[PDB]
Amino acid sequence: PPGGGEQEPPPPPAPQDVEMKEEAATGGGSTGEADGKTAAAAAEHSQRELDTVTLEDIKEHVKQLEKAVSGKEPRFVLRALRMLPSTSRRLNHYVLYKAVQGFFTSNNATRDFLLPFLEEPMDTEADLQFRPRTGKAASTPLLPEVEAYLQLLVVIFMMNSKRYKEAQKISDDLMQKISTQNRRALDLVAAKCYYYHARVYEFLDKLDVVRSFLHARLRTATLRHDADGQATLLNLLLRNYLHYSLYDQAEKLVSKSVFPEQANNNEWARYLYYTGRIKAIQLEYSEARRTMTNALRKAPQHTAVGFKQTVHKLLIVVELLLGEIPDRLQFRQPSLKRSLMPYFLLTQAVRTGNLAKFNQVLDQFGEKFQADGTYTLIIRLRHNVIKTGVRMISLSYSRISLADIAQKLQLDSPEDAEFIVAKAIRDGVIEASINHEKGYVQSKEMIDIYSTREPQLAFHQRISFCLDIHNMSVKAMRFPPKSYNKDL
Amino acid sequence: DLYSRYKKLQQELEFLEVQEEYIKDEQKNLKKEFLHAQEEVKRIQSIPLVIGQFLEAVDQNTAIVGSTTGSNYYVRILSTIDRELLKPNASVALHKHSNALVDVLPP
Amino acid sequence: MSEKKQPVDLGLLEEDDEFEEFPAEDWAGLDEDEDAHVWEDNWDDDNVEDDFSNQLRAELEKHGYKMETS
Amino acid sequence: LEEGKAGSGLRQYYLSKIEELQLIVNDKSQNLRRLQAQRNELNAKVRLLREELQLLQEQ
Amino acid sequence: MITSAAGIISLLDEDEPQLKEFALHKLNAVVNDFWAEISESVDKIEVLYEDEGFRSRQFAALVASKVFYHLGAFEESLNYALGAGDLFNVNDNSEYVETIIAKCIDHYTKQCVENADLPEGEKKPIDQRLEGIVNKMFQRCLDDHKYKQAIGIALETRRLDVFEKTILESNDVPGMLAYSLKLCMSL
Repeated sequence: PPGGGEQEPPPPPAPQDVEMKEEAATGGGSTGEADGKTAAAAAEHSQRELDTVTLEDIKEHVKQLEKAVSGKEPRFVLRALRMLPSTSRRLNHYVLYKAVQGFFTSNNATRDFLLPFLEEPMDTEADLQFRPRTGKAASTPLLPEVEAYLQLLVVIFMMNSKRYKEAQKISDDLMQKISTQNRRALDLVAAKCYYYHARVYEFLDKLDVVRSFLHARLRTATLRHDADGQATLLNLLLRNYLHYSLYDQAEKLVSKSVFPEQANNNEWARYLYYTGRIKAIQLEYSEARRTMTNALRKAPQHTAVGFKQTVHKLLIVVELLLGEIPDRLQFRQPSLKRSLMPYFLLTQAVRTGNLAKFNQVLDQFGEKFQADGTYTLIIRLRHNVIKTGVRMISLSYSRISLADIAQKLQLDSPEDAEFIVAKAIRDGVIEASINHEKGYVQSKEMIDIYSTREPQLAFHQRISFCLDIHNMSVKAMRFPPKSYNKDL
Repeated sequence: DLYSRYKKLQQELEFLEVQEEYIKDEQKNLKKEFLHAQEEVKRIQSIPLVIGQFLEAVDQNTAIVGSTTGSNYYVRILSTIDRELLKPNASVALHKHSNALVDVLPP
Repeated sequence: MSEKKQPVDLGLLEEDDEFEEFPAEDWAGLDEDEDAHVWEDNWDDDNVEDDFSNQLRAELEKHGYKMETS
Repeated sequence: LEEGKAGSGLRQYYLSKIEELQLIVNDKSQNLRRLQAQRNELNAKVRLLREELQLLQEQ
Repeated sequence: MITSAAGIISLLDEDEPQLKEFALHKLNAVVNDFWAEISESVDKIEVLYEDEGFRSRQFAALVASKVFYHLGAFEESLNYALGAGDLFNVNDNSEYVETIIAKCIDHYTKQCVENADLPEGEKKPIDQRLEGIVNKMFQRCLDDHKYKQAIGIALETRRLDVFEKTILESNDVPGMLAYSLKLCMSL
């Protein structure tokens, strides 16, 4: 009784100041920032709100707060209500209601007052004037707080929060398309909503509702968008298409439209991993290699570690198809290390390529990579072994023996040697000379680079493409200084 | 008002439009003028000149110079030359007529 | 979003809950020889090492016997 | 009704996006004219060095 | 209902149109779901539209006109929404109908400026159903006129008798002529 009883009212009185100061700082900062001209100043709170969201993703917020700390839940915004002029007595009220809970105690509870959150959104959310931005700035931050701990029958409470979200703003909207900074906020805000109860969705249900409406809301923007939030709404569609769609006459190349200015400094990376994951099933060797390795190298801001094990793991999964498999070399973090701790014996078992042993080795300790689903690219790997090994033979000498290298490829016949080597010949990835003088098969095996071999035409295209990248980077150092000198 | 704001506003679209090629004309012409006056103040700096000696710098970008004849001269120095050449005991070289410094000489 | 990092990290906590500090200490048996040694070299050394961990690891002791026999 | 509120309303929303386009033409005109004031003041400054050139002719 | 059905493609590629017609009917439910699954059968829809063999040119031209603005230009959708002939269509607050009368009105007054500077000679043909669906939603605004956009669009449409019916029922007639010339000297 004295241990936690003496340290009980101590620890708590500490996130109160930073959360109230935070909601007054970004609330009064957002309203007090874009209040006069919201249409002139745009997206200044874009990075602010998302950095507060990623700042509160690692909240250790509620650990003990089920027991008599729940006074923060019935309290809310309460700024300048019931009359748009004459808010001075409400400036008194701001200190008053915060001071009422600070005299002795408060009658508090957790799960009772959830459903009448629409009492103020019926008449006045904040002021009767800035109702959209104050409505979303009021409701949308506090809904992941109470609808955190998605488990333990808060899924139904999440459904209540869903129908409240749609019911006040995103059933259609209050004015269809706000066409301001909170329209541009409401894109990724409504998206973030749909990601947040997308766990509720895939938890028991599947694709069959708001996702089907999200094409209509995806095109209700009119098209005149920059389509950043439209792309974020596309990302939940494509992640919904990851687990089971497999049809390619719509999303593959059909969904592929204008390719708008879709940046976010995250959405290139995760959008590109998503389209590389779905473009990874046809075994893309040129494109998804470089650009999916690029999407690995993007998003450095928060972590380069915890998520890029997936684009990394899939990346090396499709890299060992080509015969040349680079391991984890330049990045040191013990998350990808434990990620490849099962994968290491088999990815080193790629290059030597011993059939009967490594066939037993894969399924032998195969637990999670073969429990990862349907054995597809490993079942292509199982006969890609001799193709990458014979590609190492292509990196070795020319003539093919009937005992030495045929026995070495575990493949002992005159027919299958030239036959499957010829299956490497019909690829075109190699250079070989099919000749029979006595029956032995030659190859010129010329891996001579273009150094003194048509160089002008060769790095011709390198000059044009590289100068276009460097010179559009010159555009990228022209225009943001215009975005510097614009205000002054 | 409300539907008149459209076609009323279109004239502001056109009037802000006309500043585009105008600022193109200014930005292309005044840099040509900048290399005009730049080359013209460059060709003032000619190599036949008199060499003096530096004595003191009494404030920034204006100093005094001991001539070869011993008489001390008060010259506002030229702006392109930085503060390294404000060395007090230096081999300074002004013009023979302009009497502004192009370069100092290594001893 | 970076909130889809959360179920992937729940998968990571299941991976760390597979073996609890059995691979950190046992693989730290190799890391204590491998810590602060540049791991780009440990991929080449791990490459030819794991290549010859099966057979003919040292093998330079055998080449003197390969002289008269080959 | 539902046209001046909806069809001419979204036509007015498109006009607001046109005001965003004139916010782009606006701030390009702003920063390009600040660059123009910079070159005007710098070339004006070496022109004032030509005003100093008579005091260069003062020996 | 369906998402990835391609049996509707094969039925759309099929003759004896009494099976084509309700297939197109059930296509018009799933079009906002998937316009891109229709993108491969766009060619067959166009073929059964261009001939007069199939009886309903607006069941074809409505499908093509509602898949083109999802796919590409609003002109090519607009040529089949306007080229759909007689269309029995009520006013709706749905996005599709308001966008096609939106680009219809915009390109209509585009044509009206294109021929406003050409009073005589080489006069371009304007189809009469364009005038009907412009003046239908326009007169639909002019139930009460909404006291503003009658003279506004009536100046935007560059047409001669469009504004005499506005001033027939008009309140505060010097307010309408002073408001009128106020707009006219500002353009």
